[PDB]
Amino acid sequence: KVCACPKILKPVCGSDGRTYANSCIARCNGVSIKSEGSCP
Amino acid sequence: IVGGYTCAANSIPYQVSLNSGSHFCGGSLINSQWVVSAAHCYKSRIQVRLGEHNIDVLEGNEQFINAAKIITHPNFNGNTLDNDIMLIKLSSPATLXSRVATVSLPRSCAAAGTECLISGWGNTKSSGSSYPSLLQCLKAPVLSDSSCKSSYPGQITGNMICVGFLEGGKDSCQGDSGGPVVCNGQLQGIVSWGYGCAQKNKPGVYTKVCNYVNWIQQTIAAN
Ligand SMILES: [Ca+2]
Repeated sequence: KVCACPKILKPVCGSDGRTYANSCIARCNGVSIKSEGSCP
Repeated sequence: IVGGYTCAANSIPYQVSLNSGSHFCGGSLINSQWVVSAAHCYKSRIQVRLGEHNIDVLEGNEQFINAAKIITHPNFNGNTLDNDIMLIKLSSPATLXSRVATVSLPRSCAAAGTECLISGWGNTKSSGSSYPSLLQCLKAPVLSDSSCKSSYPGQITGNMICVGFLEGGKDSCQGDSGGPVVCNGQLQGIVSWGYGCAQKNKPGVYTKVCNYVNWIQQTIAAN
């Protein structure tokens, strides 16, 4: 859920249909980056 | 910025925004042609925005200038975030005025306990998410090496300082990366990383700028 991650905003879409602030915050939640950018 | 307040217009004239589609990172103007930010904010195409207060509304004070040179520290390590600093040379010099000014580099390193000002347009929530239109400000002290190291076992290099509160509640957050930490009018840190934002016993970690004054000066002189 919460992990050591850089504080950059570089949105990423998750396999769970959710967009995370960045990839580190995605992986931190064991979710895969379905795509680069907010989930459409 | 979590737990901060809306800065007064003209209070942080050295704050810039780095864009590659949208605002991704903050930065600081150190001279009319150079900006300092975090190396992890590296992109091959970057547009720097200056004189901004409300990022969602054109206010007539803004200057949009493309980066010509984008130089990350030679020893930047992407896995540990050590030497997380980057220099950007503007394609044209910024126009200095009331909303656009430079911040000074530090003569020496800050002492623990020094009060500093942190700013940025990042998330203002530690659990949910809310990004503000107006630039946020936060006053926070530099933490001692023992406290920082106690908070992040085996993760703090000699190029990192913790600035914040062990109690959690106030801190920098996603979208604040690359932003300035100014103490006594000198840029002492650059927003870098942390374990979430505003978590109890997990203060934010920042790049220790005082270790890079020579590299900065040499790089600027040679470019
Ligand atoms: Ca604006």
